[PDB]
Amino acid sequence: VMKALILAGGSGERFWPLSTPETPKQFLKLFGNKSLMRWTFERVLEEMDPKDVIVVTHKDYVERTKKELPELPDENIIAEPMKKNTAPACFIGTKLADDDEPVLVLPADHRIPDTKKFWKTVKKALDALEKYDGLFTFGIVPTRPETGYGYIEIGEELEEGVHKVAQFREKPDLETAKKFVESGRFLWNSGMFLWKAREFIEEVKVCEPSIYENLKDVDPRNFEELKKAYEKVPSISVDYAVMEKSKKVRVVKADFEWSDLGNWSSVREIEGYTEESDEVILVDSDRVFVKTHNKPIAVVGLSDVIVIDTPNGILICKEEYAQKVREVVKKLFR
Amino acid sequence: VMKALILAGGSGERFWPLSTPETPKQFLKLFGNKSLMRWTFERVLEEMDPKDVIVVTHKDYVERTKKELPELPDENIIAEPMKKNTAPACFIGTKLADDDEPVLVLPADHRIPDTKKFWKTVKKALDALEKYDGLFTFGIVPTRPETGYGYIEIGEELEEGVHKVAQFREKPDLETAKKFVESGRFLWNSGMFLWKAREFIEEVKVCEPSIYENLKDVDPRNFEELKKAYEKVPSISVDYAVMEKSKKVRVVKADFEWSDLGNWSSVREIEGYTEESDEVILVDSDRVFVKTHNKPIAVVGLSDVIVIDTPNGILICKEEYAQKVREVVKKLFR
Ligand SMILES: O=P(O)(O)O[C@H]1O[C@H](CO)[C@@H](O)[C@H](O)[C@@H]1O
Ligand SMILES: O=P(O)(O)O[C@H]1O[C@H](CO)[C@@H](O)[C@H](O)[C@@H]1O
Ligand SMILES: [Mg+2]
Ligand SMILES: [Mg+2]
Repeated sequence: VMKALILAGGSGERFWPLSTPETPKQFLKLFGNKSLMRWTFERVLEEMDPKDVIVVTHKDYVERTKKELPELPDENIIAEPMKKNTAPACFIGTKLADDDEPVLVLPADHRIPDTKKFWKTVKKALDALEKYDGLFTFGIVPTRPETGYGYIEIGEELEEGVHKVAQFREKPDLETAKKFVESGRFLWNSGMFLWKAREFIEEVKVCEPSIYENLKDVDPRNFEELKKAYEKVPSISVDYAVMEKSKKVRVVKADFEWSDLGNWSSVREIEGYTEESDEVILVDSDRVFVKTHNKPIAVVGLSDVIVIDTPNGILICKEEYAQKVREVVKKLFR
Repeated sequence: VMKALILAGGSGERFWPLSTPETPKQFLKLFGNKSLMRWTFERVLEEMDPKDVIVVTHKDYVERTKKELPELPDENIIAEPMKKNTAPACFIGTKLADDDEPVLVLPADHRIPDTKKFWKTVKKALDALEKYDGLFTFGIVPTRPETGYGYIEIGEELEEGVHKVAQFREKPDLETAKKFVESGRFLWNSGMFLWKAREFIEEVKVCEPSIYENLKDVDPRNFEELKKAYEKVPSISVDYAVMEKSKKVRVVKADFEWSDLGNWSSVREIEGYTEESDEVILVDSDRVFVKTHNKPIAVVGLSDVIVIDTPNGILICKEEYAQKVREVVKKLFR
């Protein structure tokens, strides 16, 4: 008896020109001709009955979610009145479980190719959840001082493979993040969580009452009642709202390869640089990532660059600047 | 009276992806809505009759030249059976003039916007030719240690702006070029020439017998006789064949703006770098030259780059590597 809560992700802005302007990243078909969301759903269905899966998402994306995920019952798509970030989404989705029921909370727009190792780790977390309670995170070994992740300080070994969390720090500044990675005492928050419904609801009561007092009585399926509640409700992530403040966080180490697919460089990391061919010509150019559309692309005198050609536009991006495609979209659709 | 010889060698590898094998550089409408050659022709027609204009070019470009230059008689286009650079084209075109007729020799693929100052300079050269004899060049004031140009050392002043050439040095290396520009005593060779027909021909006898012996008696309007004769003729520019060796080179200073339009960078130099707009989005990118086709182009974290989008393909080039675009064509040509 478990529920799985799939959270709509944010914008596909950093994947321009593949991405149409406001389209959520979770709909991108970056691999195997299926959306990030679809692969996520299929990973969940490996062990779960679709009736036990909830997608909490903005109302605009409901119809396309139905289409991506025909196996999901319609009643299991909770349409949000507006974008309030993950804490209110978590709350309303979690409220649909029984008090004593675990809820696996998953972003829609990550990539985890080994679905068996994924479930291996989730089963270890479920067993640990039974023994220790608390809010469970899944930690990845950090390879860089990334400033858009949360950092989980590994605390006392509850048992082999499962630790308390000395502290949770969401999106530290660069110099803080450097020191974390350099200490060896931290893992990256993979952005997925596990908790028993009741226990998370009470942590929100304590941690962020503004959400709890307004949603506690709300029927998530009744849009009108949700819309009124959500206006009184603050926009904030679960990480800041709850994780950074809770006294009972636990971490398990991820048994699996993972990515949040932050930008075009994330994609290159997975597929590799592009080789020369009849469509990709490289003269004095190393470490290029090129996606051709309908014609040859030649790159001369430049290394460490991303070139993406689609009917919507062409991006030519110095690798280390891949985050700034956000700014391209700001200028293009203002 | 006077002959004009337009040399149409049909380079264009460096203007990929705009140029093609069938549309070399001289046919590109880079400026205005006319080709480089057409502007050149119109420049010449400001003072001369089409009857007195000769185009020397590879057979493959002949019918397109006729379309480009409809005022030119069909016999004023001399079809070359194969490319052998400027020295033999010079010889065969100059053979069509009478012995003491001046021949004005012009590249088809350069750009000189001020046609009146052009002719001011040419008339000054004709006056000097009539007084002093010899082979005339048109010298441009250098602004950089360009290694692809010939350099003309300024000798004794015969007349205001008319000098004997003390030495002509074709395509010196970077160090030497630097010293020539630093000295203040050298002009760039513009690739244009003026001579009396017989004097030039005789000058090739001494300087490059290989060209004179095999072409002296050949009628350039006999394609079959010309094909034979061309087989034994070296491929060599007039600058290496004759200008570096002759003891009777004169130079006139150019009263006018000129460019050889060597590569895409040369076009930017004329038109300027590209402004941000609805179709050119620039994020942390300075000094970019972008030509769009049908969609927006974004350049992120990159400066001093050239990006050309055409139906035939996309070029992305670091500016200082503009010359190596030719290798793209070589690579697509197997
Ligand atoms: O909402 P965001 O910016 O995508 O961050 C969330 O996901 C990260 C992993 O993708 C985590 O590292 C963060 O802690 C957080 O849970
Ligand atoms: O063969 P190239 O590369 O076109 O060089 C010729 O033209 C140059 C001017 O463009 C001159 O600078 C050279 O001296 C030569 O006349
Ligand atoms: Mg996220
Ligand atoms: Mg030339």
